[PDB]
Amino acid sequence: GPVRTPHACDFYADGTSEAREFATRTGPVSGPVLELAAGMGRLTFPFLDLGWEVTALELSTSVLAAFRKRLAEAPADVRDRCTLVQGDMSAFALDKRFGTVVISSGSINELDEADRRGLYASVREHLEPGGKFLLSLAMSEAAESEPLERKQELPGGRRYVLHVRHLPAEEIQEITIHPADVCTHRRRLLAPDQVVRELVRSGFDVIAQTPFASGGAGRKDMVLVEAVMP
Amino acid sequence: GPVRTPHADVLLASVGERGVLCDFYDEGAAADGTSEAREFATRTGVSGPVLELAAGMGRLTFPFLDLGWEVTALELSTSVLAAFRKRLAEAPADVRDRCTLVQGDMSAFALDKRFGTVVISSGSINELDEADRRGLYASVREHLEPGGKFLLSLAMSEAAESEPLERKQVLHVRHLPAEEIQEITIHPADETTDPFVVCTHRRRLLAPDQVVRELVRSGFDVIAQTPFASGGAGRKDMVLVEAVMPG
Ligand SMILES: Nc1ncnc2c1ncn2[C@@H]1O[C@H](C[C@@H](N)CC[C@H](N)C(=O)O)[C@@H](O)[C@H]1O
Ligand SMILES: Nc1ncnc2c1ncn2[C@@H]1O[C@H](C[C@@H](N)CC[C@H](N)C(=O)O)[C@@H](O)[C@H]1O
Repeated sequence: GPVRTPHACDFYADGTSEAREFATRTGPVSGPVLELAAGMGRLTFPFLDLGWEVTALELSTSVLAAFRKRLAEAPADVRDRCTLVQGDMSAFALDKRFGTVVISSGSINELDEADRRGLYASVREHLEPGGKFLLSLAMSEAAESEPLERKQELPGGRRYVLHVRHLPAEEIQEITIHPADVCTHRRRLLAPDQVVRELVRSGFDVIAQTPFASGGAGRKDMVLVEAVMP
Repeated sequence: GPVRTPHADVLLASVGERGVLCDFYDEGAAADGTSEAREFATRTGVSGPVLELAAGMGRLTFPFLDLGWEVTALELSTSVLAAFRKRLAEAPADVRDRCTLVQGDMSAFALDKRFGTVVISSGSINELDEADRRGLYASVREHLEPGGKFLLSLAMSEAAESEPLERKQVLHVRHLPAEEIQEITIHPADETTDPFVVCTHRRRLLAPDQVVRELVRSGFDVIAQTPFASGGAGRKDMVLVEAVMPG
């Protein structure tokens, strides 16, 4: 069913800039790239334009058909560089390994906690040694802000100072679309720091976290996370 | 080892050698909830047996027992149950006999008994990840009698207390708090002391409204949510949630 918000029928771009941010933090890419939950190629087409060879993994049959149709419209050199694969980013086996594994924010926020461990484990099995796992992650106002530290003085007779902070971990992005004269959606919104803690917990060293602007200009509303297997 | 907080980092540099970094839940030279217990009592008003989940060493249980309540207290840790059993042995035989102690996992438990009231505290539900909480909710449903209540206390952070900020554009967007990490750093008000022990800890801190969404999704009707102060006065730092099975 639909979500009845406080101000309420449910609600259900260009990846050139986001794609380039990925290309900056990989450097030179010897070998094919695995993109997880590729959708209809919002990022995959920009990746192919960088000359990459991409294996694009997507769960939906319907979304795959849209992707395949788009590929048929592309020049032969583009299409020839894209291998489409039906699969589940939280649990896949292609038997092959890759120098680079890529996932966008819209995709990782699709997975709950247990499914994310599925994802992390699967990526470990598909990275060649010295391989790079790259993630973009949306960063909310709360996730970017320094947490407000609270102080309290407390006795017993021995006096103590208690400091408390609250670190962002997960929010819900709630939407209400409106004819200005009733559409609705709640989605998960992980703090990049949360995903990074999860990455470390699951085996990775996180070597860089670079904020960037998704649309290539203005406020930096995303983070590129580079993770590697030690 | 322990969580090395930003404030801990700078203290330990500034203290040189007197300084030791510890987690709050270990070597601890550093419990009363008669007021939280009263919030529960105030929102029950009782027919029969009460199930208390993750009862710990009875910080709420003993207060409940003092009200005439028959309490089943469920706890996972055997050492904690041992310490509960000791306290319960030093208690008047009227208190001692209205208390049943059971070892169990509040995420997947099963008793040969149903209850008019089931209670859990914030400290406790935040013990559980998302999957385990679903296990909790399902298990609780199975232990409620017709018309029985599930009562939860939930700590409420500043971000959880605020009305989420909107950005009108018409497009209404809100970011609702779901889960935070509560991070503490505790040290003596002095600086000498010796040893200078800095105590840190990180725990899960769910938004009361997130738990409410989760309860509703699990098949409960949430029929009230009441903010209250855990120290009977000051900022209301806690919410009392009441849930029932729709009949
Ligand atoms: N478990 C899963 N495995 C693989 N793909 C998934 C899974 N769950 C959801 N998806 C897909 O993840 C995608 C998420 C979308 N936001 C599209 C992302 C796409 N990279 C884009 O930029 O538009 C959808 O295309 C879903 O069909
Ligand atoms: N899965 C579980 N089932 C039952 N008890 C648990 C579980 N996980 C943790 N605990 C206990 O939950 C308690 C949490 C504590 N904050 C104590 C709660 C107690 N009501 C008090 O106010 O002191 C500890 O006693 C843990 O041993």
